[PDB]
This record gives sequence, C-alpha cells and structure tokens, in this order.
Amino acid sequence: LPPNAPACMERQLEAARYRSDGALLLGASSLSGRCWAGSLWLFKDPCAAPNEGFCSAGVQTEAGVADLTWVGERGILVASDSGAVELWELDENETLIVSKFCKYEHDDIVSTVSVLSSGTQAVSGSKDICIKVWDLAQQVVLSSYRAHAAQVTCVAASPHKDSVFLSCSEDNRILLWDTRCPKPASQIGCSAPGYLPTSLAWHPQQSEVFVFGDENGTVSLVDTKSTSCVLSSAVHSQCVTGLVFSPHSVPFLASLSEDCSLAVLDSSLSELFRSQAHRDFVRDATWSPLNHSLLTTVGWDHQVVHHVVP
Amino acid sequence: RVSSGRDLNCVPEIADTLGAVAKQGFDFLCMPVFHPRFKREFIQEPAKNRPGPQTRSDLLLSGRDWNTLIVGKLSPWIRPDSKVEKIRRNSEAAMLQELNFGAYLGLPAFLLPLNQEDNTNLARVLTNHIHTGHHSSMFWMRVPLVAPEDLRDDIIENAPTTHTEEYSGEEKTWMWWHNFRTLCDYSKRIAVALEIGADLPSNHVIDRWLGEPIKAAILPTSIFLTNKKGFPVLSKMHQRLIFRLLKLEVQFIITGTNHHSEKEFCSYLQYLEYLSQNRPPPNAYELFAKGYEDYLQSPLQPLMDNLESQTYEVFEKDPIKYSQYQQAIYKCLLDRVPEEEKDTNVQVLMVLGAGRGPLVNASLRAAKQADRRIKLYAVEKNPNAVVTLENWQFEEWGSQVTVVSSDMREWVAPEKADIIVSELLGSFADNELSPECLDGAQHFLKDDGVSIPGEYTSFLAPISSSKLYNEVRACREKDRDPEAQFEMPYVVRLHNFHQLSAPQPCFTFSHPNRDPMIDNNRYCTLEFPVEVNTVLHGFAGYFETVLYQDITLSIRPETHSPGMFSWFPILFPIKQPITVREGQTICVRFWRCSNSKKVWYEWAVTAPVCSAIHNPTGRSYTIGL
Ligand SMILES: CSC[C@H]1O[C@@H](n2cnc3c(N)ncnc32)[C@H](O)[C@@H]1O
Repeated sequence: LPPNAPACMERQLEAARYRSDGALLLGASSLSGRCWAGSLWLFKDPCAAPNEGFCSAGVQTEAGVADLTWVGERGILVASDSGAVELWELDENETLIVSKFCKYEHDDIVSTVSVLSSGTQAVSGSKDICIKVWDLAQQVVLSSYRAHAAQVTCVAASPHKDSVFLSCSEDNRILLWDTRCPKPASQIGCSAPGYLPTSLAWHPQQSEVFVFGDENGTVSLVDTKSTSCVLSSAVHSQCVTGLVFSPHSVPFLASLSEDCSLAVLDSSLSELFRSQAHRDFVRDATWSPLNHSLLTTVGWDHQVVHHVVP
Repeated sequence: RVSSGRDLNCVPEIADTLGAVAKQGFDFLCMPVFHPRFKREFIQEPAKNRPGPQTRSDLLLSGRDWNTLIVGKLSPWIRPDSKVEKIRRNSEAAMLQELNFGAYLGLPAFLLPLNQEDNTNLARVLTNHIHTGHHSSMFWMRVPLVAPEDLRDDIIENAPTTHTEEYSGEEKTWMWWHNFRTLCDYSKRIAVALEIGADLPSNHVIDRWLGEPIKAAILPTSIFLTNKKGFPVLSKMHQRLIFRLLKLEVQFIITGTNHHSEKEFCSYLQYLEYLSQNRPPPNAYELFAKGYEDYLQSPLQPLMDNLESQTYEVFEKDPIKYSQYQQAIYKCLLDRVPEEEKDTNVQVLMVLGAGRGPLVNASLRAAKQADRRIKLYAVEKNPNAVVTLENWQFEEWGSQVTVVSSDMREWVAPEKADIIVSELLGSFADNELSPECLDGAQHFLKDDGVSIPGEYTSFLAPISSSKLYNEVRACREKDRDPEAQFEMPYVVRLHNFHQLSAPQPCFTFSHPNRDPMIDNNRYCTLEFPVEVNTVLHGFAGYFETVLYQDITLSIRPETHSPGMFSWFPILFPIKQPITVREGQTICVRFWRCSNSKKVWYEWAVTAPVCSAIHNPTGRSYTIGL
C-alpha cells in the first residue's frame, strides 16, 4: 500500500470515475460500525480495485463521501456528511492525495456535486435544501439558492454551458438553472406531476436534452425545448440512483438502482444489457475511455465490477 | 440558567464528537442512531441480507451518557407517508427499528420531523411504538414556524412565490402539529421542537403555539446576525421570541455549521446565556408562583373541611392583603363614629371565620389607627384554629376579644353587630360559599350594619392550553366516572396557555343581601369574541371584591392587586376541545346550583359548537353546606 494510503478501505463504495488515461477514482464511506468516515482512492490499474495494497494513491476523509467528481486530471471535489465541500489535489508523482480546501458552508450533509464546463466553478446540493455555486480557484461561494422546499437529491452541470445546470429535490421539482437570468431557476418536467425525481444526466451531444430517473424505477427522456416528456421506461423495481451515458458517438445509457441491478439502454430507452452482479445497492458507473465496451460499477457490497457491453 | 444542546447529522466518532460539544458547553447532543445515508432494505433480496452490524455499538457510551446526554434522530430517508408502496413499507420497518434502538439505549428523547401536511402513517407507527410497553422517553416533533415551501427564495421564473398574504395558510405548520397529536391521541410523550427561521412569521402565526407543549426551540446558525466585533447576535424580534421561550423554560438546540468561523459555537451559546442573564427579571409573585406553574390543585373547602395549621400560615403570609383589610375597617370606623363620639362610641366588630386571628389583629390595628373604640367577636367553626385563637386571646387580646367556637349560621349572638368582616373567598369568589355563610349571619347585623367585604364578582375567560387539557385528562381515578376529572374546577398557576378573550363578569354577590326572597342560585350566558384561530380547552376564573368603597382585592389580571400572591386562578375544563375560527364567538353558560346539602357549578359551551353540560346535579363536584 502507498504512503498516506489507508491499510483498509471503508466497505460502502459511493463513487467510481475513470479519468482520460483509464485511471480509477474511488470514493467510499463507513456507513456502520464505530467510525463513520470516508476515503479517496486512485487505481492506475483498475482490475486491482478494490484491494488497498495494489492502489496508486489513497487518503482518509474526516467524514463519509456522499458524492465525488474529477476536477480536470488532478482535482477531486467532495460532497461530505460534514456539510463541507472538499477540494483534494493529486501529487506531482500522484503518490499521495492532499486537501486543497475544506469549506463548511452547507448546514447539513452535502448530497451532490457537479463541476461546470469551465473547470473553474462547481455546483453543490445539500439536505439543507440549498444549492451553492463555487469559485474553485478562490475557494468561495459565489451564490447560494434556496429554490427548493425539501432536500436536494442531484445537481448536474450542462456539458458546454458554464451558467446552466439541472437540480432535482424531494419537493418533486426538477429545476433548469441559468445564472445569467435574474430569476435563475425554471421548473421543468412532464406535464403530469409523478414520482419524486432521484437522478439526472444531460445528453453529451444534444445540449437541450436530459434524462431523469425516479423513486419508482422509471427512467424518462426530456427535451428542454418541447417542455414535454418524450419517452419513459419502467427499468427498475426500486429508485434509479444513477444515470450514466457511454462515450460512444450514439451514446448508451447505464441505469443503476437500489434494486441492486445495472441496466444498459439504447437511445430509444430499450434494454440491451442487465447485470444482477452486485448483491447490495449499485452506487456508480464509469465507461473506460480506453475500451468504450467496458463499464465499471461499484456497490455497497464493496464489489468493483467490470462489465462487457454488447 | 439556560439548558442547550447541539444538533448534528454527522458523527464520525461518538466519543470525540460528544467530548467536543461538552467542551463547547452543550448539555446534550442530538445525533443519528443509524448513519443518515445508510438506507436499509427489509423485503427484497439480495439487499435485505446486507451483512451487519446495522449501526454502532451501545458499548461506545455509558448507560448514564445514553440516558442523559443523547437525543436520537429519525433517519431522513424514512418516509412512512411516501406515495410509493415499497418506500412506505421499508420506512415503516426502519422507523420501528430506529425507535426500538432508542428505547434499547434508554435515550431521554428522540426527534421526528413534521416537514409536510400528511403524517398519518408516521403517527400510526409512532402510536404503535408508544403502545408497545409503558415508557417515559419523549418524542420531539421538529416543526417549523414557517413551512419550507413558504420560505423559498422567489428565484423560479415560472413559479413565483405567492406574495399575497394568507391568514390560515401562514398557520399551516400549527395544523400539521395539531393533526399529528390528535391522531396520536394527545400522548403525554409527544411534544414540539419548534424550529425558528431567519424570517419570523406574523404575530398571529407565533401566537398559534402559545398553549402547545414546546420542549425545545431549534435555532439555526443561519438566523444569527454579526455585531461590529463580528460576534453572532439576533434581531430584536428574534430576541423578544427567545425571552418568550425562556418563560416556558424550553431547551434550545443549535443546528447548522459555524458561519462565524473566526469564533467557536460557545459564541452562539454565550449569546443565549447573555440574553438569559440579561432577561427582564421576574416580579415577586412570579418568584412566589415559581414552583406551581400549571400545577393542578383541588379548590379548598374550608366550610366542609377543617384547614390544617400550614394552610392558615400561607393565608397569613400576604401583608398587602391584610393592609387592605386594615384600611377598609379603618375607613369604615371613621365613617360610623364622629370624633365628638370617639370615646363614648364602641362599635361591635365580628370576624366571621377568624381562622388563627389575622383579621382580628388587622381589626385592632385599624381601631388604634382610627383612634376609635371596638368590641371584637372572633367566630370560627374549626376547633383546631380555636386553639390558636384562645391562646392568642388569653395571652394578648384579653377580654376586648370574645372567641366564639361556632358555625356563624347557628350562632345565637348576644348582641347585633356594627361591622362583620370575613375572608371566605376562594379563587372564583363564591366557590367556598361566602354567600350562604354570610346570609346565615346577617340576622345578627344591625339594620345599618356594614359587611366587609360588601361585594364580590367572579370573572371568566376562554383559554387554549393543550398542556393543561392533557394534565386534567391524566387525572382519571379508579372507582369513579372516567370523565369526572373534566367536570370539576382546579386551582392552578395558569402558565403555558392562551387567553382567547377579555375576562367577563360571571356571578356577583352583595352583603348584606336585603332581598325579601334571597336566591344564591345563578344562570349566566357569556359571549367571548375571538380574533384568532385556536382550540378551546376550558375557562380561567378570577374574582374581584370590594372590601369597602374604593378598597378592593383582585386576581383579575387587568385589575390585579399588585404583589398579592394569596390566590392563583381557577380552571373549568371541558371534556372535548372545540376548534374556534377567527371572527367566531365562544358562548359559555354557567349555573350556580344548590340543595340544603350542597352547592355546585354546571357549565356548557353553546357556540361555535355545543358541549355536554358539565357536572349535571353535582355528580362529579359539589361544595358541602
Ligand atoms: C380564614 S379562612 C376562612 C375561615 O372561615 C371558617 N369558616 C368557614 N365557614 C364558616 C362558618 N359557616 N362558620 C364559622 N366559620 C367558618 C373556616 O374554618 C376558615 O378558618
């Protein structure tokens, strides 16, 4: 095991993000037992994960990791149980991981984080019901929005627009944000109120298209333009925790649920692949940049699974 | 001074966290008993077979710490009222699990949110836990003054905040509380943790909470301002509310992160202690009345019963009250004897119910003050108190005072009286039967004789107090009617309550009573205009008496005799609380009823809804003749 790297990883795997070069970012929390904390791990050999002694780099966080995002190639931005957003910096040699900043702005657990298209700004969401806009360079809150009336489940920055991001809350609202507007939020979704929205993913190519998942296992395709719900499929028997698009020219949609299953869907939202591999909740998915047929899932069963997608 | 706790939703190590919050000066910690993000599956394989442990060990603290220093919190993913069946089922199971663990741990309290309107299934599950073994632990329902939907920034272009004001709408969080506690049948274990926001609502919205069982106030760091030296502080309005809450002796809870970074959370806490020690100090009455707040006591019946030595002692411990008596007699003597007849004229002064003699002494001080001449009879049916009197007259009064061991209704007086003096008044004035007693004695008063007191009047006012409704209700006893508790008055230092309308006179008596035919029976109809939404639980009673001319005693708040702690108010409960809407009138009816044997009160509310007549034929409560 490397220096500054913990000789043991917490059981609950929260996040998995393949960088450009195919290196693996792992977030984990301790959700039970004496010590409720979290860890950040780097696996330049992804097939070695989750074993700690084969890791490139690892560090201990004060608290659990609710959410994670790569900031460029050396940056890790952390949503903490502590109500802190944490910026973690990679080593020159990438042997260790060191705290750039840890800011206690959220009055409750930080649930969700997304980096805006600049790489100089990020959006956080919390159980404190607020959404905050972060200046990563100056390590400060530019804006705090109480648009929602219950805990914020997800925030996803637009691929190419630094002022645009989606949010969803247990208040049953999906908000489309544009900080350039004086009233920056706009309530979007299906014409009919339905089940609580749980997960968000923009289309990587079509900047006005996104999918959301719900508490009832339904995945839905939305056009900002049509302001009407395009297509919906009942993919899961439990809430949709995550929605991830393939790096392919015509993307694939990876669906992850508390039903402990992975589903891979076409553009028409039809079902291509399904994995009962995990025997607890499936928390994240990343497609290899190297081989786009490879999909890596992590779960609370502490399984790092590598899928071969047709 | 102030009892406060820390609210946290992140506890990496319970030992370290607890030490921290103690170091900062917190009496207790509100924390999760399971990891807030650790959602559990109970029905579906494979997640249901998730290997444990399901949380951290009870061995990590002493039983004493668990019992005194910890308040548990329901996990936030638990939604028993979810419209998704599976989430409902899982939340039912997790809620029981977390509550059962709290009971396992011996936690003194457990926090549950009212964060929306429909908490029906949440209530059903809590009621089930409560009805699973008799336990003492409290449930703190975390309710905001202002619902989060009505707090949100107006930053949604196509969903503007309704800026148009709604009276009842702004009271929606009270209705959340009311429905929850009504479903749970006013369990004494279920109380309010009132969460305060940066934007305090209208006064009516705050007044909604007046008589409610508030155990805690939650103060987010967010609502605190910054002074010149950058210290956390509060708006004067926030401060007026804190001063209000200190009177209810609630526990304060600080929630959220330290927004005053170049300081520590002792800053927030020190501000509270600062306010507490800097609170407007309480009057001597409030110091007298310090232990008795909302304490239910039986009205004394000094006719039917022989009061104890220490009862007379407390009666005597009101120097203001006897100064008034001295002054009334002082004035009456000068009125009755001109200075020309000063030495030739000796007035026959009779004290009727003289107890241990304080009115005898006041009568004597009055006569020397007036420099006029008096002959004193001290009439007292309580032979134990006659012991005190006869020792006083042998040792001190001498033959000026004739002690009479007799009922004033039976006594054959050797002569007629110039002045009769009496302290036969309870908290509803005539509730100890001053009228019947004085009526019996009035044959031996001179045709021009004065009774001190000459007059007394009872007053009533409708009140709201879910606290006192519950305390009455808790007074069920074996071997009697299960609702008799509600058909009797209590003497009580009314504290946690809302007076719904100005007091109105109920019953009036005059002495002597020159009526050719005298009937002490009464029937009275009162209309209390109500300007708030509320729930009626009963009627506060008070009284005023005219000792002589302008000399009075009153426990009626508007005219309260200053510094006179001798009588707390009386309370007439009703069996079923009655909802009253702003604008509506409360119509109550009171009867004073009698036999040769007993006198009693009956009462009914007739508007906005009818109650049952309470205490028909004195079946639950009588006053012995
Ligand atoms: C000093 S409190 C009033 C006193 O009046 C006495 N008392 C009440 N009713 C009567 C009565 N009918 N005759 C004589 N004393 C009375 C009581 O025993 C009590 O000490």
